Amino acid sequence: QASLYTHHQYIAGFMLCGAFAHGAIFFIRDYDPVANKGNVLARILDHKEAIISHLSWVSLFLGFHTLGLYVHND
Amino acid sequence: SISESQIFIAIFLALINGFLALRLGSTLYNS
Amino acid sequence: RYFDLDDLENTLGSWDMYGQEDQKRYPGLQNEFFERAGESLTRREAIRSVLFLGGGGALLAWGAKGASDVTLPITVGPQKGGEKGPKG
Amino acid sequence: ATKFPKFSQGLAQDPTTRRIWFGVATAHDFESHDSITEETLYQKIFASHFGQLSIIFLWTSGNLFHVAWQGNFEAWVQDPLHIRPIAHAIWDPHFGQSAVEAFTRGGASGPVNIATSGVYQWWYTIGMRTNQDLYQGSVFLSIAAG
Amino acid sequence: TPPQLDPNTPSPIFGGSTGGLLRKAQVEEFYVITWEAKKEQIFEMPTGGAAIMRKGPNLLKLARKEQCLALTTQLRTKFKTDACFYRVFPSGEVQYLHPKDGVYPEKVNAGREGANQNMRSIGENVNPIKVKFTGKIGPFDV
Amino acid sequence: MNAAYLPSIFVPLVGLVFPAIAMASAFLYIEK
Amino acid sequence: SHNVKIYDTCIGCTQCVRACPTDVLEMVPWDGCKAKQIASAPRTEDCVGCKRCETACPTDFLSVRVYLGAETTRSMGLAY
Amino acid sequence: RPMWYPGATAPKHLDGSMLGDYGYDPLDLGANPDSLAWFREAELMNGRYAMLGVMGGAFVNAFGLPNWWEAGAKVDVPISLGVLIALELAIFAVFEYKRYEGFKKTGECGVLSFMPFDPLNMRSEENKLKELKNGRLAMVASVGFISQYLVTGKGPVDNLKDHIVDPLHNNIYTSSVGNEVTVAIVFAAMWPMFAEAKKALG
Amino acid sequence: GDFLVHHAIALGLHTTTLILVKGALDARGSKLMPDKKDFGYSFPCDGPGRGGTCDISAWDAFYLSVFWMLNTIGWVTFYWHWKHLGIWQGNVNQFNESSTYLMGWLRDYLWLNSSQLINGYNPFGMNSLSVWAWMFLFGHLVYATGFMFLISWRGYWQELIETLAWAHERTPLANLVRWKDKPVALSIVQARLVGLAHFSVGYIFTYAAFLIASTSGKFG
Amino acid sequence: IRHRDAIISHLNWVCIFLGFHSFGLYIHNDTMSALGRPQDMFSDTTIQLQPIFAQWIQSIHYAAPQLTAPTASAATSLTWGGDIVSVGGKVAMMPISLGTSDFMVHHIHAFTIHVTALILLKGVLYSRSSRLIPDKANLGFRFPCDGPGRGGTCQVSAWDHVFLGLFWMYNSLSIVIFHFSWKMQSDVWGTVSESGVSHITGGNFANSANAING
Amino acid sequence: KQVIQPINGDPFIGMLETPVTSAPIVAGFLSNLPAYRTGVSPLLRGVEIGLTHGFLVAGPFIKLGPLRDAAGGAAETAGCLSGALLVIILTACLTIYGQATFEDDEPQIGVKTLSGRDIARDPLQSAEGWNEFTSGWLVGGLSGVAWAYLCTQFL
Ligand SMILES: CCCCCCCCCCCCCCCCCC(=O)OC[C@H](CO[C@@H]1O[C@H](CO[C@H]2O[C@H](CO)[C@H](O)[C@H](O)[C@H]2O)[C@H](O)[C@H](O)[C@H]1O)OC(=O)CCCCCCCCCCCCCCCCC
Ligand code: CLA
Ligand code: CLA
Ligand code: CLA
Ligand code: CLA
Ligand code: CLA
Ligand code: CLA
Ligand SMILES: CC1=CCCC(C)(C)[C@H]1/C=C/C(C)=C/C=C/C(C)=C/C=C/C=C(C)/C=C/C=C(C)/C=C/C1=C(C)CCCC1(C)C
Ligand SMILES: CC1=C(C/C=C(\C)CCC[C@H](C)CCC[C@H](C)CCCC(C)C)C(=O)c2ccccc2C1=O
Ligand code: SF4
Ligand code: SF4
Ligand code: SF4
Repeated sequence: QASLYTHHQYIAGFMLCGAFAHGAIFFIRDYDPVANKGNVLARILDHKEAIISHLSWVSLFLGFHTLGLYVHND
Repeated sequence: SISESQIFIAIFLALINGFLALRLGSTLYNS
Repeated sequence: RYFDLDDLENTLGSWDMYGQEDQKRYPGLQNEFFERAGESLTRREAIRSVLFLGGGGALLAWGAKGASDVTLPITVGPQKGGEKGPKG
Repeated sequence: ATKFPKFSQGLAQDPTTRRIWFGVATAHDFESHDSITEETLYQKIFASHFGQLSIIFLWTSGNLFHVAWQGNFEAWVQDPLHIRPIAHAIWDPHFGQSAVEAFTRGGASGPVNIATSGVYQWWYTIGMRTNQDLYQGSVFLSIAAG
Repeated sequence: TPPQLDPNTPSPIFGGSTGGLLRKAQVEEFYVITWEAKKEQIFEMPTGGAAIMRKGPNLLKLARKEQCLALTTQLRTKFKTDACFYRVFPSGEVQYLHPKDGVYPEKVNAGREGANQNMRSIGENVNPIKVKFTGKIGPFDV
Repeated sequence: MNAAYLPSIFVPLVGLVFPAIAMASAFLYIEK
Repeated sequence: SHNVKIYDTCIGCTQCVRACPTDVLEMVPWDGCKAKQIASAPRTEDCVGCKRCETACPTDFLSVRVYLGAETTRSMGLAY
Repeated sequence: RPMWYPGATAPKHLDGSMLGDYGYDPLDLGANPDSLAWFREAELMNGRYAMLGVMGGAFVNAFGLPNWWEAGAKVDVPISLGVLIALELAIFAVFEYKRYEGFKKTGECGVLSFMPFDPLNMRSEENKLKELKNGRLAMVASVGFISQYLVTGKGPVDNLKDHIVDPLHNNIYTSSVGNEVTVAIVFAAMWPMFAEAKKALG
Repeated sequence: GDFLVHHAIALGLHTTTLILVKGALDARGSKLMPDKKDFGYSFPCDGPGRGGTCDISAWDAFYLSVFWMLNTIGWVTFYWHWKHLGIWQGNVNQFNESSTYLMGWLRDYLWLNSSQLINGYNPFGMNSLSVWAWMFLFGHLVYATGFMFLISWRGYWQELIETLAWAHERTPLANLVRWKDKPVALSIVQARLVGLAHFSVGYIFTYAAFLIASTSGKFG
Repeated sequence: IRHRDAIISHLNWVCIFLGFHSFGLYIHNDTMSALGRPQDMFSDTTIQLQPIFAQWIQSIHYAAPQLTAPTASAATSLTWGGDIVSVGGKVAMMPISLGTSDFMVHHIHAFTIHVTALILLKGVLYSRSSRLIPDKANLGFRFPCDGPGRGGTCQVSAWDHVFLGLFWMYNSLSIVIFHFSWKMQSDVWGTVSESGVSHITGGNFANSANAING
Repeated sequence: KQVIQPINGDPFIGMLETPVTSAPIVAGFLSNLPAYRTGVSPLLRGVEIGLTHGFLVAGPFIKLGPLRDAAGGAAETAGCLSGALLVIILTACLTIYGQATFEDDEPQIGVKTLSGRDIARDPLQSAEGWNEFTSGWLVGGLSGVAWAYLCTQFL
């Protein structure tokens, strides 16, 4: 079981990190802002920071507090 | 317990799967 | 001042250092036997491949054939008793 | 283009070894080559899937065939709990008398790898119970991939 | 007017160093510098070590156009002499590099017809779709 | 297993010979 | 060979042309500029890629943008 | 141009120029990266020395029965080790030195102009295919005599009679590699079509 | 202990997305360099101007995700393993007691498991885990090699090859034998790619050996 | 500055030399162990590699307070061929014997000390200008890359060779210690047991650590 | 005086002469070797060069090989056979280096002597001159290991 459960977690990790890479290669090349004007893809690029900034809050919240508790418990 | 005879049959059968790749890989690279 | 631009051979210092002039310093007694022993294999792809195809076959041959194997799982190998784990 | 990276002339002409390194890693990118039309880009892809799809089957026929040949099955089928499933044998020209013996753990004669892959049960819970079944099955995937 | 040939101008006094020509020069191009001097003094050599420039027109052989303008920026900004250099390669013919117009590029002249210009601001470039599978080096070509 | 002499024949061929040929031929193709 | 291309935004400060260690950029006279001067790149051959140009541009967003292409004997700057 | 019936196309490398050519070059070895007709002699010397090979092992089963595989074993002749091989070493090389070093210099017809060995040369060079053709055939049986011992072990003729006695039950297809050959026969039936589909479907 | 871990797991999922969601949205452009649409996809940098751009591209953004991917998966596969170990060994008290503070992870899960693995190559003899005892070392040495590519950047090595291509060139008996393709310190992006390969190949083989040979040594 | 390409080149060869010889001999010892053939691994029972000279040095100094040091009570220190000394049931200092495992380590000390000289010397000689960057001085002591061009100049400066030297310093000295600390516990420290003089680790070094195994 | 100078005049060439470069002894010695001479056939070098490198390479195998214990002298042949492989391997390497660097059509790229004189370029450059050397290396390379064996079981 161990040799399996780890296999499908790692092999699931790489695949998502590739899902986003080709997500970038999309935006870097074959995305067209003209035909997409006002679409749902263009609305996201319209607010980049909100998505970027809030992931930066959640990742810090879990950052300080999760580590902050392990250190306190230590 | 597998009969020694069957073994070479399989290895020869997988030998053909070696040429069909070589024939593919050529035609694909030759494009 | 150096120049002699008419020769770009001497401007590059490219001069062969330790190459000598002297012609063959080797004896004819042993010459005529080797000089005809080297050209038996002169050729590009029909000889080098003999070394790959025919030459490397002693790994194949004496790897399987001759019983000089030392502690090889090939031949001598397991002869002692096999290890069993705790559970099974 | 003559030289190695046949698909791009910017690499095709390089005096250095970077021609070599990128030549390998720029291969599978089909949107960038000399001239890749929309049609012939889909071509190599859909051909390549036949490559991946055939490579997988052989890889499976190997697992089946080895367990059928170098591994124990029947002996495991009888005592699934108290005996270890075996994978391909250990062939190294490099061993002492000890390490050979110490790796012969199993039912077989030679040194072998107790198989932690897990594929070995999914055959039995689908159920087979002969090394013949495994070989019979390991031929199809060889054929089918062909 | 601008171009010149290669007369005999001696070489500055130097005692040898591992910086210098290599087996490029055999099969590949190499450069040549010619400047003049008034007093004799020492100058940094870009290939390493120091060298004594003569009292008059000098000639060097370097391995790179890169190394070459390092020495012009040297003598132009420090000893305040002009320099001009060449491209020499084994087939026997020499080219005149550096102010081909006869004037340093830093200062304006007339007759220069410049290449590689774009009449659009950067934001006005094409986005990579509009060159797709037709192909160009990049959105800046189109 | 009854085939036992095979590994001694293949493994050297596939661990050395093939990597010897595929080392040579793949090289000669880097420069033409 | 690297690509280097120049844009309307030039002030003609020459500060690029002073930077190039291979002396690629060369100032071509022009009209619409305040100083009536525009750079230009006759040699894309010898652009090594230093992008000492792009550092020197006083312009907000650059008047020169070097686009790295493939790399030859010169554009690798080899002494070998 | 019977040419082993692949269908139409043979590679250009084998057009039917050299004698015996059916235009069969699977591996592109019949090309000329160095030469080809060197293979012809290499075939021919193999072929020549092969076709005469059977004769030794053939008739010995029919007469006194020290058959070829057991033949070189039991004799009284060889005298104290090296004399057995050492005599046979020289005489081949000395004349082969001539023909080998000579006829890759003295011209590419291996002992055809026959200056070392003068035949009656009545028929001479036209039918020369037939020689090459009659030996190539004996070449293939020579392989069989191996498997005749390996698979069966009986003499070539002691195998013949068994095939004569029981024609149905003496086949390879029963014994041993029979399971293996019957597959190589099947995969050899489609063989001409794959080779043909290059041309037709392409 | 179950509680505190699921937040680390939850942490790892965000900072992995945060990187990747950034590389996608800034692939088009950002305030620093708003040319990246037309400058390519994977490129080393815009040069040391206007603040010294580095890793400015969207490949270098992805590049950084892997390092977090290997944590948030490492945390999982750890947290899965040592909750189960206690359960396979018949005790729930090794985890939920010592799982809270970070020392038990090191002191209990790592310290006990390592005892069986390192005895494989033991100079007293070969255990049946000597297979994994070696590889567990092969796992580090690759991981440790991976830092040479990630840390040391190119310009140092390019000046070193210069000295060697000078020595081989002017040394005797090697004058005669020369290279067709002039050797050069491999490209910026090429190293990071090579670097992250070693990092992962080493990151996997250690935990692949530790996991297998801990449960093969004890058998739960 | 003028022949610098010779200095750096040779030093660069000395490191690669010691790289395989100093370090690689552990990999042999690591592998030959795991293959179950202890007859091979360099060790005391197996192939003898002993520090002849170092051993031979300790011979003189324990023979020194005879003739080369006529006026003395005894030798300078006890690490030479002297005898053990005790206080509070502890070993003050006993002698130290140099075996094969002691041999193999010093060459790793040598390996690191050379490699970390390569990096600093290269920083000095190429600080001014290197063959690839002729102006380098005018870019200052401390600067990032010059270009992305030329395959990239990343980290070419002479501040950046000190950046790199600190990881080899760190590495060099760190193992200098692990040599010390566990040689000294093995072959010196511990309580005086009277009989046996049992050490802290029980005197396992030359047998214990040959390969990276132990 | 000053012992050390740049090579033969020009200071701006990469190397510079030193006692191990231009001397009475070192100029002669490195030139005496069956390497740099321009006056001997390349076939004759390989049968010289390769002849030596077989003998000295046998030693490590026939002494410190995997199997260093045999009562039939098999410890010695086990090294001879394997030392005969680096004979067979390097022949593949040698010949490979020929089909790469040297084109059958391109002439000899060697340079001309030390001083003023242009003397005929190295007879070994192109594949012809090179391949004659390679087979020559193979001819000698077999001998070196052979005589190494004969010197093991005799002498
Ligand atoms: C799977 C392997 C097979 C099985 C294992 C076999 C052993 C592996 C042996 C290694 C063999 C390959 C070695 C590759 C090294 C070279 C990498 C390189 O310099 O490659 C770098 C290239 C360089 O980038 C390309 O560089 C190109 C260079 O330009 C060239 O291309 C231009 C585009 O047309 C023009 O042609 C121009 O002329 C020419 O210069 C362009 O810039 C392209 O846009 C740009 O993409 O980058 C790329 O494209 C990036 C593509 C790689 C992306 C994948 C990275 C994933 C990281 C691995 C994940 C960790 C895995 C660990 C696994 C552990 C578990 C076991
Ligand atoms: C089915 C899935 C799939 C497919 C079809 C593609 C297809 C593609 N990807 Mg992609 N990718 C995927 C999954 C996939 N990817 C995943 C899962 C990831 C995350 C890891 C990525 C990350 C990724 C990046 C970052 C990039 C691509 C790129 C590309 C394009 C070119 C690929 C290339 O040049 O490779 C050529 C072949 C190679 C480079 C082989 C290199 C070998 C690698 C480094 C692995 C080496 C480690 C090895 C396994 C270790 C062996 C261990 C052993 C020794 C013990 C192509 C369209 C590139 C692209 O389009 O750029 C424009 C690009 O930059 N992809
Ligand atoms: C154990 C090592 C480690 C740690 C702690 C971090 C921590 C962080 N990384 Mg990071 N990273 C690492 C390794 C690490 N990384 C590696 C190896 C890589 C690969 C290159 C990356 C790549 C990477 C990227 C690409 C990104 C991050 C991001 C983040 C942040 C995520 C939010 C978070 O968890 O905040 C938790 C913060 C902490 C736990 C900091 C603890 C410090 C304490 C609380 C304060 C100081 C203590 C004390 C007072 C100091 C006294 C000093 C003395 C002088 C008085 C965070 C700062 C992301 C980010 O920007 O998030 C916004 C992001 O984009 N990192
Ligand atoms: C000196 C050290 C050493 C060496 C040389 C070997 C050598 C070998 N071991 Mg081994 N082993 C060692 C130490 C060593 N072992 C130790 C210390 C242990 C622990 C006790 C083991 C335990 C062990 C086991 C348990 C097994 C082996 C096996 C093998 C064999 C695998 C060969 C093979 O299939 O190649 C193929 C190798 C690979 C596919 C992996 C390498 C990946 C390549 C290098 C990447 C290149 C990819 C890229 C596309 C380039 C293409 C290359 C081109 C030429 C085609 C080989 C004989 C196996 C065996 O005998 O049967 C298979 C086996 O099962 N070994
Ligand atoms: C990809 C699947 C796969 C893998 C990883 C292996 C792995 C292994 N096989 Mg193997 N094998 C496979 C499929 C596979 N097998 C199949 C389908 C057959 C039926 C013919 C065999 C028959 C076979 C035999 C008879 C023997 C092995 C042996 C071995 C071991 C040593 C390597 C060797 O000699 O291979 C050699 C294998 C072959 C020559 C068969 C062809 C290669 C198969 C089809 C895999 C090809 C996939 C690969 C990606 C092709 C790329 C090649 C090149 C482009 C890089 C090793 C554990 C040896 C062993 O167990 O000794 C310990 C051994 O004696 N194999
Ligand atoms: C599948 C891969 C593979 C295989 C089969 C082998 C096999 C072997 N290795 Mg080896 N090795 C490998 C990978 C492999 N190695 C790798 C990857 C490494 C580096 C990590 C090493 C490093 C290594 C060392 C350092 C040594 C070996 C040795 C040996 C030999 C074992 C000791 C013995 O009995 O020699 C006894 C051998 C004989 C009695 C005769 C062998 C000679 C054969 C029959 C002739 C071969 C003909 C052919 C021309 C060889 C060239 C091949 C090429 C031209 C195609 C054996 C031949 C030992 C050795 O070679 O010493 C002898 C040894 O010291 N190996
Ligand atoms: C464990 C990680 C690791 C390793 C192995 C190395 C290795 C090396 N570094 Mg280093 N480096 C590292 C981390 C590492 N580094 C890190 C983290 C940094 C950041 C600061 C640096 C910074 C750094 C600098 C700044 C310098 C080095 C240098 C060197 C080289 C010294 C010469 C030498 O020892 O070669 C000998 C090789 C070894 C010791 C490796 C052992 C492998 C065995 C013995 C050989 C394998 C046998 C065979 C080939 C197996 C393969 C067969 C297979 C293909 C089938 C060497 C390649 C220096 C250098 O190159 O100049 C000399 C140098 O200047 N590195
Ligand atoms: C960045 C990028 C480039 C350009 C285009 C592209 C779309 C590729 C874009 C996006 C890339 C990627 C990979 C985006 C998203 C990835 C991920 C993490 C997707 C995962 C989504 C998870 C989802 C829905 C889960 C939904 C809810 C579920 C299961 C639970 C349902 C249920 C509950 C909770 C209780 C049980 C019963 C019931 C009702 C079924
Ligand atoms: C060590 C190092 C080098 C030098 C490394 C080089 C030149 C690699 C060459 C080493 C040998 C010659 C090859 C290594 C052997 C591999 C097994 C080859 C793999 C072959 C497959 C890819 C086919 C760099 O060029 C570099 C560049 C940028 C950042 C960091 C570094 C860096 O750390
Ligand atoms: S490019 Fe930037 S710097 Fe060069 S002139 Fe135009 S504005 Fe002044
Ligand atoms: S980058 Fe190209 S253009 Fe910009 S300065 Fe360096 S060389 Fe001149
Ligand atoms: S490292 Fe690469 S990116 Fe960072 S500055 Fe130097 S060049 Fe630009």
